[PDB]
Amino acid sequence: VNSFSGYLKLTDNVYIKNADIVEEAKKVKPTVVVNAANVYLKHGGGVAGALNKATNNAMQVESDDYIATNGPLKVGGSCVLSGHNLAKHCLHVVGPNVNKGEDIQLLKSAYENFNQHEVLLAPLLSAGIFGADPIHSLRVCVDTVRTNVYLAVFDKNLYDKLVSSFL
Ligand SMILES: CC1(NS(=O)(=O)c2cnc3[nH]c(=O)[nH]c(=O)c3c2)CC1
Repeated sequence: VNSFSGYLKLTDNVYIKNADIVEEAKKVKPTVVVNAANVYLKHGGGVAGALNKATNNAMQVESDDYIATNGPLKVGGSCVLSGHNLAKHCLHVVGPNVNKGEDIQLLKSAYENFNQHEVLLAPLLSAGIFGADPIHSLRVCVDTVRTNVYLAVFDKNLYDKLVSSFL
């Protein structure tokens, strides 16, 4: 038993809710919250900008030190940093950005990072401003992640379409 509430159960291991990931994180304080990161960990907008704003920019300060030491992530890659006031840890995962021409096949590699963590609160990778079809992203998630994932979907309209079209 864990503290996630109100989720619809899609599969053995995937759950979905219409929620603001920032507010969900604030209340659950999960072990891991996933950020929809870019390779530079520049958290300017989308999920990343919202998470970072909720940390009062501490996420960005930590991220800038990480990049200065290690250089950029790979598309499809990830790193574990602090969860600040939102979670114990933040798993920064880089899904492909269709609006930059990145290969959508890398979405599966991005979701594979989730398998290193037993339980996660996460957004749909490559959705929103990253330009992928969220229905495709949900399918890849279900077919790739084997650990327990609680998906927060900000847009209520989108949430209903994802549920109603789920096979
Ligand atoms: C498919 C969807 N877009 S998104 O990329 O996942 C996203 C973008 N910005 C967000 N800002 C925020 O404050 N809370 C969020 O949950 C959030 C989620 C509708 C979820």
